[PDB]
Amino acid sequence: EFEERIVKLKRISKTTKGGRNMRFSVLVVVGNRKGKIGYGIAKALEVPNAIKKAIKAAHNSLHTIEIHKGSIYHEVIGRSGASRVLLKPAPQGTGIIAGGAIRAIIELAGYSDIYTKNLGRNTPINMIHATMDGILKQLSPRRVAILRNKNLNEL
RNA sequence: UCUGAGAGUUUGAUCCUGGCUCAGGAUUAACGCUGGCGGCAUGCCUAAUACAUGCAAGUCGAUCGAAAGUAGUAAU
Ligand SMILES: [Mg+2]
Ligand SMILES: [Mg+2]
Ligand SMILES: [Mg+2]
Repeated sequence: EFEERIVKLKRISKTTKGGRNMRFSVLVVVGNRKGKIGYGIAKALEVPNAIKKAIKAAHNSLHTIEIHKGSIYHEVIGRSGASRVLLKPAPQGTGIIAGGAIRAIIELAGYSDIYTKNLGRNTPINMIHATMDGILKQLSPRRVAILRNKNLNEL
């Protein structure tokens, strides 16, 4: 049940020897709401083929996401170009405090309660890149225990 | 035990810097349209401009002389 949702449908174009070639570009986010989510941007002369190619790319590039108590473990800032997205853990009940591309990414990934803020640009592809970078840079509290020879997150 | 949502807009199309605008609240508010009632609360932000009129700090005869009125033949 890999649900998908459309984030942006731009109308890009080039110029030829007389006239303009117009193609639709779609930014699709595919997620199973259990820990797998990817993104795919595709261009085609028509919306259906563009959506098909974007879904194919999103399913080709899937990333693994780990959740702690339905939320993100520690506060992080994802950077990608001029877009910086701040994610912050939330207690169970606040729900998704995200809006737009971040909200799409978080819901399709499976997180329940996240605090988010877009501190930079508002271009959906770069916001998605920053969000994915922030979630991917995350550290589990068992990898750090293995690294520092602590006792499975014990004090 | 706190705790933060964004979008539109420069280009044939894209990224960034960057300004403008909107989505939310609030008032000692005013205006247009309309208008049934009750519980609380507020009501010259301007001319510290000028004011008709009527009220807004008096009380004590158990401090004191006197005076007036009502009763009483008088004293009282
Ligand atoms: Mg020619
Ligand atoms: Mg234009
Ligand atoms: Mg005044």
